Amino acid sequence: IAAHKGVNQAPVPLKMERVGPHDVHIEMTAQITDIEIDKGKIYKAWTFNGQAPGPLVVVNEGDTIHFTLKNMDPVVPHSMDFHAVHASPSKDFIDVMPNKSGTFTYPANKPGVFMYHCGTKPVLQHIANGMHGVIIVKPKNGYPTDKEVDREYVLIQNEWYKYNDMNDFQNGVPSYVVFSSKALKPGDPNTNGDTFTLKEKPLLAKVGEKIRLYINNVGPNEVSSFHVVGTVFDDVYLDGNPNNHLQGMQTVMLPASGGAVVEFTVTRPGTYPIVTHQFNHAQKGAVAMLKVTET
Amino acid sequence: IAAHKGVNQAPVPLKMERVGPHDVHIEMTAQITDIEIDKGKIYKAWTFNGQAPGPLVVVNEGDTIHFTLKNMDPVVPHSMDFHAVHASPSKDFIDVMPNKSGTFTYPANKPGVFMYHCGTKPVLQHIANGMHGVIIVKPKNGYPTDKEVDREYVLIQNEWYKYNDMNDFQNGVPSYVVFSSKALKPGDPNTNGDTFTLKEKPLLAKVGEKIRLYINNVGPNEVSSFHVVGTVFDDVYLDGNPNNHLQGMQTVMLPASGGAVVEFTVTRPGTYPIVTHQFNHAQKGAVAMLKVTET
Amino acid sequence: IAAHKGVNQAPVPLKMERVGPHDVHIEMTAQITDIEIDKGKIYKAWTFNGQAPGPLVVVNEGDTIHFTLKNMDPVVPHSMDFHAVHASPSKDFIDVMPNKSGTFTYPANKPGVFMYHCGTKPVLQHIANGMHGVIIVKPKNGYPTDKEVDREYVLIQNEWYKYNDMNDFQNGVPSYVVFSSKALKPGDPNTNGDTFTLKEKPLLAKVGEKIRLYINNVGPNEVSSFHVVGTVFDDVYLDGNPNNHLQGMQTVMLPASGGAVVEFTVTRPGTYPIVTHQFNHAQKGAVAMLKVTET
Ligand SMILES: [Cu+2]
Ligand SMILES: [Cu+2]
Ligand SMILES: [Cu+2]
Ligand SMILES: [Cu+2]
Ligand SMILES: [Cu+2]
Ligand SMILES: [Cu+2]
Ligand SMILES: [Cu+2]
Ligand SMILES: [Cu+2]
Ligand SMILES: [Cu+2]
Ligand SMILES: [Cu+2]
Ligand SMILES: [Cu+2]
Ligand SMILES: [Cu+2]
Ligand SMILES: [Cu+2]
Ligand SMILES: [Cu+2]
Ligand SMILES: [Cu+2]
Ligand SMILES: [Cu+2]
Ligand SMILES: [Cu+2]
Ligand SMILES: [Cu+2]
Ligand SMILES: [Cu+2]
Ligand SMILES: [Cu+2]
Ligand SMILES: [Cu+2]
Ligand SMILES: [Cu+2]
Ligand SMILES: [Cu+2]
Ligand SMILES: [Cu+2]
Ligand SMILES: [Cu+2]
Ligand SMILES: [Cu+2]
Ligand SMILES: [Cu+2]
Repeated sequence: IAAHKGVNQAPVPLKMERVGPHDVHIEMTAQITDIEIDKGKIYKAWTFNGQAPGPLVVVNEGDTIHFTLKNMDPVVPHSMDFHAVHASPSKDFIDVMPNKSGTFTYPANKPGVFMYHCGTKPVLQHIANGMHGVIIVKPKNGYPTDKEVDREYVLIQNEWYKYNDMNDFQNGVPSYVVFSSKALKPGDPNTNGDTFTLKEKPLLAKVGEKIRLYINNVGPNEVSSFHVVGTVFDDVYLDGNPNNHLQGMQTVMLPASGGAVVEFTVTRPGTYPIVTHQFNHAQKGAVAMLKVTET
Repeated sequence: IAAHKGVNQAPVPLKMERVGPHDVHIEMTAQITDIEIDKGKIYKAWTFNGQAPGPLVVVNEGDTIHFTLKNMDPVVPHSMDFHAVHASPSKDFIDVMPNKSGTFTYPANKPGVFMYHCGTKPVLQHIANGMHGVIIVKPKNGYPTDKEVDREYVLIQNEWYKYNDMNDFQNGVPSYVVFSSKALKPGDPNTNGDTFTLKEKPLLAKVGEKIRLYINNVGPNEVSSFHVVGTVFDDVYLDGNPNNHLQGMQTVMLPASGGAVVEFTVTRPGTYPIVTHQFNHAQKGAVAMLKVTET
Repeated sequence: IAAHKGVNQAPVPLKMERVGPHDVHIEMTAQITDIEIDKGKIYKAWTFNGQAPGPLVVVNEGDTIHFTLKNMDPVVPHSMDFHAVHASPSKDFIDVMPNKSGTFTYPANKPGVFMYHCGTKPVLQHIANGMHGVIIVKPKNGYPTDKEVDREYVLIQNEWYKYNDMNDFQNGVPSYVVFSSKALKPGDPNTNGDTFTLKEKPLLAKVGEKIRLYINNVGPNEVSSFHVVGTVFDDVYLDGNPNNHLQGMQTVMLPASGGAVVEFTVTRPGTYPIVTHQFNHAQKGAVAMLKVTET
């Protein structure tokens, strides 16, 4: 895109604030940002806030979101679709023009680990170019296993294709499949979907801990066979809804846009790979590491 | 196929009648019918009754089906496999020759949303060319959420490939992925698997309604990540069996041949896309619309 | 691989023995063995024990496994990852050099139907070349439906690609997708993943029986839509964990590495195909048969 040549918009922090017991303001950008998706490979991503996947959003069950999108893209319209919410797509997930802002309000009444993404046609193009993310809605009554959890992280799986190539997006295999982590607490890593960062800078944990991962596979196109090497999931909640409770899974199948909360124990010191078990995708980037130490 | 050149057999209505408290007659055709699968694109489909997917069948749990296939195809044998039933495949899902009929009887003792299809080798060829459909078996005791449902429709996802091309069927990506709707009550739409009809003529509903969809992904080859934009599934029953109850799903993964009953609330007026969230497939046709109005 | 030219190591039996109430020794080989994967097609597989998938392992919930791998491969290192166990991957699933042995100990505390495989980088290469299998962990308290089961077998789904071709492994469609069966009791068949053996020599059962299948789809890359023609699954336990209980499924979606215990009744004499319902994969080999007789 001629108006994107040379564009590299610095990442802008997510802006959130609570404005009532059940009401939260969120402000995001749509912006054009170079991201190194594999060593030596820059993708001029279409993004929320200069991250791909975008920044993590966390709300409480029952919160109404008053969402603003500020479109920094000089030429392409963008929009926002939160899978968490009940909304009229043709009124509430509509386009914001270049250099404009739009505000939309809708309720998050369901707990879970939801995808968000740009909803502008062609949606495949906007997703594939980077405009995806996760919103977590915390359940009012928690999860039954909350008390057993020692540590938690968020992981997101995505694919990358040939740059802005719709033929490839629709017909081709992914060039890369990747994990990213988005921070829940200070100190947590916050990374973009790339083939290497979570190998070089593993997630951390201690021996004996029960680890919770909030996970979502945002696609655009593939399903995920999510697995932690050297463990078994003690408990899984599909889509992060507490009622959708499975036990003792080795591998959790996630549809495109599918989420889960998974929990597992790391019993020994060492480094534990985290994969999609579709190993063509793992080979093409989708392996993260978890480094478990006596500390 | 030389004997299919110029063949375009007019659609024939499904014939059903109840013949006892637990016994139902069904008569279908196998026939060769031109269907416009995308604008300007005619596929000379292999079909049940001149529809692809075929006509909807609905029975009650515990019904024995006395099924007749009348094969109108001038040269290819065809057969019928109902996933609802318990049957001997090598006696009961056998071939009917051109210009002949066959009658087979078997019981539907399980509730749910089942695929049916032609079972003639190579099965991939017969499925891919159009010979798939849905049979709904209504549970004797209903679903626990029946009383909350305001309106219902049936949707079916399928793919289309390069015409009668086995190499493509086995090795290629789909050319189109599509939704169709099949009528449960008078007035409901009844459409074929195409890229456009359910965009141009959305399904209808009113503001505030809880909508039930009976869905099946008949393939032949892909899995589906079924999602309604602007809502969350309140309740999902996998395969339509009442016991397989999930809550609060954003997206339901369906295997090839997989079914579900899903229920969701539309809270605001507007048009709500219905997709598979594998967006390469959505781009290639698999988006239907639901138009929600104050009436 | 130059050092694999002309290598065809005769299959070696799995060695197992119990050494305490909760402790079991297992000894396997890594070895290079020609397997006929389709008629006329030899694949010089990388294997455990000269089988691909490898030999079946069955332990009890709560058993600690003291596992030895004897690497017979003249030039490539190999390793073992059991999805059943809790282990440190970087200490316990490490490489064994050519012509060496390694011993690793870890506990199987979760019931189910778990994949095992070689864990040597690149893992895709080692899996794709044949180094996969199943370990069954029997639940201490059984399954609630145990008393209804008349007969049982183990099936495994895998793919085969172009020989040792990483480009194909990562980017190409499978050349074959296959089922194998691994023996639970004397007399049961024990076969390799090929396109034909379970067609020519169907699994056997009697009319009226309830059949349990322990199934795993080891991939490397595809998901499976597992279905038995002419029946419906009465009961399904995802990953073989008794708590993950579904009823009345027509088709069970399995992720890559995903397992299940499925149970179904065969009501009439005849031959019942067993498929993945992704029919491109079925066409490419993944159909087994079950022959049901009055005896
Ligand atoms: Cu309040
Ligand atoms: Cu506000
Ligand atoms: Cu956009
Ligand atoms: Cu979406
Ligand atoms: Cu792919
Ligand atoms: Cu702890
Ligand atoms: Cu593992
Ligand atoms: Cu574990
Ligand atoms: Cu539970
Ligand atoms: Cu009666
Ligand atoms: Cu009759
Ligand atoms: Cu046919
Ligand atoms: Cu079928
Ligand atoms: Cu495909
Ligand atoms: Cu209502
Ligand atoms: Cu949505
Ligand atoms: Cu909803
Ligand atoms: Cu329930
Ligand atoms: Cu004991
Ligand atoms: Cu020992
Ligand atoms: Cu190996
Ligand atoms: Cu594994
Ligand atoms: Cu494939
Ligand atoms: Cu019996
Ligand atoms: Cu069937
Ligand atoms: Cu059955
Ligand atoms: Cu149950």
